[PDB]
Amino acid sequence: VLDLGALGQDFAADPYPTYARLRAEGPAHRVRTPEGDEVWLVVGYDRARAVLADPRFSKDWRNSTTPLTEAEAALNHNMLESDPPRHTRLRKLVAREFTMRRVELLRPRVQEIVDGLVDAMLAAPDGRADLMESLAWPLPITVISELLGVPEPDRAAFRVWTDAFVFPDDPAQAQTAMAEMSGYLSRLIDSKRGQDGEDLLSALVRTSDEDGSRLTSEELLGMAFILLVAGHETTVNLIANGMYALLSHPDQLAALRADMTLLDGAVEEMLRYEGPVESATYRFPVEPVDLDGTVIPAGDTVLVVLADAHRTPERFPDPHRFDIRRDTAGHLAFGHGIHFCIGAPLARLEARIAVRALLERCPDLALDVSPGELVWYPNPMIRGLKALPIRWR
Ligand code: HEM
Ligand SMILES: CC[C@H]1OC(=O)[C@H](C)[C@@H](O[C@H]2O[C@@H](C)C[C@@H](N(C)C)[C@@H]2O)[C@@H](C)C[C@H](C)C(=O)/C=C/[C@H]1C
Repeated sequence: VLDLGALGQDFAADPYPTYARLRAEGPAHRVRTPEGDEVWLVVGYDRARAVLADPRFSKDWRNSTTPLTEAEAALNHNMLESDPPRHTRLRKLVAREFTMRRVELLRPRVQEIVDGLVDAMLAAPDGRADLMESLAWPLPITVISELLGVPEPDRAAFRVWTDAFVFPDDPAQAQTAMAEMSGYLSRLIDSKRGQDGEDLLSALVRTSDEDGSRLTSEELLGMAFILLVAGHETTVNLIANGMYALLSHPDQLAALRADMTLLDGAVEEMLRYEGPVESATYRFPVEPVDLDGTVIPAGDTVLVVLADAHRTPERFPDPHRFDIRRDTAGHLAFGHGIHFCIGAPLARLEARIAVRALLERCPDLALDVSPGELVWYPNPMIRGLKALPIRWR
């Protein structure tokens, strides 16, 4: 059992050599997370993509031998932690809200949010700012809160709970945040009842109240929860990891500046090169699964290392090169299979507008620290920075 916690911040800042060393030995490996959990790692692009869509690897915790606390189980009835037919039923309820054509209707508002955030950032007299606090945090939480009807005075506490899910000071802090967020979301759901709101949460409340078999009260809470959480840390870190990739590769930043039509491909390579999802969410084999002689027993926890899949040289030649013109087709930053990210059009819209605004409105935009001075969070599932100091003229 490889102890990942004994590797320190070096593994948090640069986990790729560790994953690559494992991939040379095999596709499946028993590890111990820095937090102390014994899980399986699936490495290698071909194996990673296959396991993500393999129905033998369930996402329902009824198939897991890991126990859930009361706070964890209260938020567990969501589409990401379900199999068919429950997953099919839950995703159908909101699939129309997140299509490309429906998300495109949010472009004027997303552009307005980015414009105002860049306005306040450019007001700095020294021309310096933390891109995390100035743009990477507020943009996604503002977009998803307006969509789901989360009032502004409640959004600050929502980020604190999210922070406790990724980098808790102690395991009890993560449990308290889950219990507090569940209590808040239930109160928020109750506040929509009978108010004739037209936000997404108001519509879900009416759907659940009209037919509890189509959306139970537990699944109503789980739906609000997963829609608000699954896209927060990921979108925040895509903007930050992507801008870090651009600013730490000046040749690519200048190429994008000279030809802004490469914007969409650059964002795709940001997902490929430094995607926010280091490893996919929990998967449990319903039966023993043989992966090239390595048998993963039923009920064990399996983490698909998307970060290693994106550095497999047979799939992405010269994998450690950040190339905004690279053929990025087939990356797993949004997953693969029935659980493929429902928010991918919205995430791409937010990232594309944010990156374009920073390049067009920050003359001589630059990383205000050395790459070695940046600090990465030690979470096996999320790849994200503590801060992104930047400067401009
Ligand atoms: C940078 C942006 C994003 C990235 C990299 C990302 C990544 C992912 C990945 C990898 C999965 C599948 C996880 C697995 O199979 O274990 C997923 C699923 C999901 N994502 Fe995202 N996501 C992003 C943005 C968003 C946003 C903004 C929302 C909210 C509207 C969202 C909502 C969801 C939901 C609800 C699922 C579960 C889908 C299902 O199980 O069918 N995501 N995402
Ligand atoms: C796009 C998927 C995001 O993943 C999540 O939202 C996962 C499911 C959630 O994972 C875990 O959160 C813990 C607080 C409890 C845990 N469970 C085992 C009791 C649950 O599965 C995130 C909230 C946690 C990670 C750190 C995260 O923020 C990642 C977000 C996306 C990858």
